[PDB]
Amino acid sequence: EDICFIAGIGDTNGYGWGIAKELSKRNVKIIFGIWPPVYNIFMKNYKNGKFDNDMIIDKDKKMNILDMLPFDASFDTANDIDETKNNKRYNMLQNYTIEDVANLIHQKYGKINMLVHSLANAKEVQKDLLNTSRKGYLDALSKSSYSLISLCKYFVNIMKPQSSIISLTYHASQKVVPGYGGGMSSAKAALESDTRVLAYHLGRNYNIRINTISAGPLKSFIDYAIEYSEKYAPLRQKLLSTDIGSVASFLLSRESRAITGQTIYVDNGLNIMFLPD
Amino acid sequence: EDICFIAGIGDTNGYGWGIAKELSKRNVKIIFGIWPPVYNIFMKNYKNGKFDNDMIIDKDKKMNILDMLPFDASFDTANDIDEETKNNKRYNMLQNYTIEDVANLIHQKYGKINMLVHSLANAKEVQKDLLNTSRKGYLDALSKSSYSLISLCKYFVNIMKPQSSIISLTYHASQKVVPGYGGGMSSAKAALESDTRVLAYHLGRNYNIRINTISAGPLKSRAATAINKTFIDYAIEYSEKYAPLRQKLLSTDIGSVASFLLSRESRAITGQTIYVDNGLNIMFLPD
Ligand SMILES: NC(=O)c1ccc[n+]([C@@H]2O[C@H](COP(=O)([O-])OP(=O)(O)OC[C@H]3O[C@@H](n4cnc5c(N)ncnc54)[C@H](O)[C@@H]3O)[C@@H](O)[C@H]2O)c1
Ligand SMILES: NC(=O)c1ccc[n+]([C@@H]2O[C@H](COP(=O)([O-])OP(=O)(O)OC[C@H]3O[C@@H](n4cnc5c(N)ncnc54)[C@H](O)[C@@H]3O)[C@@H](O)[C@H]2O)c1
Ligand SMILES: O=c1oc2cc(O)ccc2cc1Oc1ccc(Cl)cc1O
Ligand SMILES: O=c1oc2cc(O)ccc2cc1Oc1ccc(Cl)cc1O
Repeated sequence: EDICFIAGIGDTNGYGWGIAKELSKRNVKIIFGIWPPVYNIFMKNYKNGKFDNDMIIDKDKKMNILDMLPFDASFDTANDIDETKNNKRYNMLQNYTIEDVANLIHQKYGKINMLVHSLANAKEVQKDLLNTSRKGYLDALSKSSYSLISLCKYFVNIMKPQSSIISLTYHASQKVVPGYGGGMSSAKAALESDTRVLAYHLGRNYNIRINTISAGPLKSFIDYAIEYSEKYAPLRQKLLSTDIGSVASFLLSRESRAITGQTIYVDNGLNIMFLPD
Repeated sequence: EDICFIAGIGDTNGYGWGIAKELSKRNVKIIFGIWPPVYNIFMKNYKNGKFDNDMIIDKDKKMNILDMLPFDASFDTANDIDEETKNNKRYNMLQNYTIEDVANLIHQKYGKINMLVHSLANAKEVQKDLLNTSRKGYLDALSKSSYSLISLCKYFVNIMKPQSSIISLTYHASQKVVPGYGGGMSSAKAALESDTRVLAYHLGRNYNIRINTISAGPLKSRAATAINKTFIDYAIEYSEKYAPLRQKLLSTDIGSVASFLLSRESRAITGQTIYVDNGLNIMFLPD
């Protein structure tokens, strides 16, 4: 049976949740990686039932969450944590680096076969690119782009061949979105290019596929993008996290065995438009 | 329960058959639109059980085919059919094979459908390089391989439900140079990819219908064999050697992607060119 690790979830309002919901329809067991400083809050809400309605799949089943672990996309191995290890919101948690999480999952449940990268972080997102600092820019690339490579590097060892990996990206990488600042656009451009390069390496070496989903806006600026999307997209339906979810589910399955290295647009077709009318 | 019209089947060796086969797996009802030059041959083969192995899905399941209809994408309506064709040895016994007539016929027999597959192409002069292609040959390719999609849409949107879905097939020669892909096929695929976007806007806004195109890798179909002056064997060997995924590309690999795009699982994807080619398109330098 199938296990998917979803790295980067903090609530039920984002892409990771909708991806988890849809995979659950196929009886995929889900492991969530949750950013350590929001990990306890998430567990609290979880235990207090807050996510119960959100976990309902259909008349018969709820989401099968196999586990929830603290996961920090900033840290490749235990050797990379600087005071931080003993910071307020870190010191009651352990084994949350990328390598530690891979070891932990493998120790508890063996090999997995689906991997979802769903994280993005830029401390200076509100600053436009031209006014972004080196530190802010590199922090964005580290958390939002390198973390994909590191994820792949450490998880391939614990995946079955014919496994499949996806990440999330955004069209600001390819066309100008004023407001998507702080190097997030740069991060997405690097993420999309790396998906190809990773596709070559993982494909030839391991028979593992990797693709990325370029999603439309979901409020998880965003008010403008959502308004503009809903007014001008070819399809005028509301974009749902589960719309991204079902596409992810397909890319993560053997149904898409011949697709790799692609950026797939799931955005009601908004990306095809030039001139709004 | 879903009905799909697949335009462009001649045998079991192409993408149309693989798409049919994968749609059947999902209990979609499939109607074949078959070019009249090959229609009788196909039916005879079918009726003599020659396709029986080919219809085997798995150890317990076989394809089920709702209907098989003569179909020629050159002709929009009956008034477009030239006398010579109308009286030709392979067409003269056939009827309701224009784009408009086949749409009417399907509607009359089965009601509204919800899935449409364009899986055809033609170019008289494919063996010539573009620079040496005649005006007539170039326009033949565009008419048959590209405009046909537009017209299929115009007539079928009236026999389709909202939230229905349309796909066609294209090839990466539209975007990057593949020298042997001549006669304006490259041009035709470029137009088809652009038209897919323009059509997605119109169909999405006015009808809530989606359209996408699948850019497939090489497959040794009858029509791919037509290309050599061999072209497809080179294409296939090259793909199997240099693609990220080094496995044989099957028609059913395209078929399960088509099935996904045609289903409501892809409701937020439209206007897109989706590559199903083991990743070959992402390569610059073949190691
Ligand atoms: N929401 C949109 O409008 C939009 C559009 C296109 C693409 N995307 C992409 O979708 C993905 C998910 O975003 P979302 O909108 O679902 O938000 P989300 O909250 O559901 O998920 C993103 C998660 O990343 C987590 N995170 C941040 N730093 C981390 C770290 N270093 N280690 C581990 N986790 C960390 C955050 O806690 C956050 O929960 C992102 O990659 C984003 O770029 C979003
Ligand atoms: N085989 C490949 O390597 C390749 C690669 C990428 C894309 N494609 C595309 O896939 C689609 C199917 O091609 P294939 O390779 O499966 O070849 P094919 O022989 O299976 O399909 C061509 C079919 O279209 C039919 N046809 C041709 N002209 C027609 C017309 N005037 N009206 C009605 N039917 C007509 C032919 O009878 C034939 O059955 C085409 O659009 C092609 O360009 C093929
Ligand atoms: O999850 C996010 O987390 C973030 C964290 C940050 O600090 C800055 C931006 C993001 C963006 C994030 O997602 C986005 C939301 C909306 C759009 Cl249109 C695109 C996105 O990439
Ligand atoms: O369907 C076709 O129909 C044709 C009809 C013609 O008259 C000439 C070429 C084709 C090619 C056709 O399909 C292809 C086959 C192989 C590749 Cl790599 C690309 C293709 O588009």
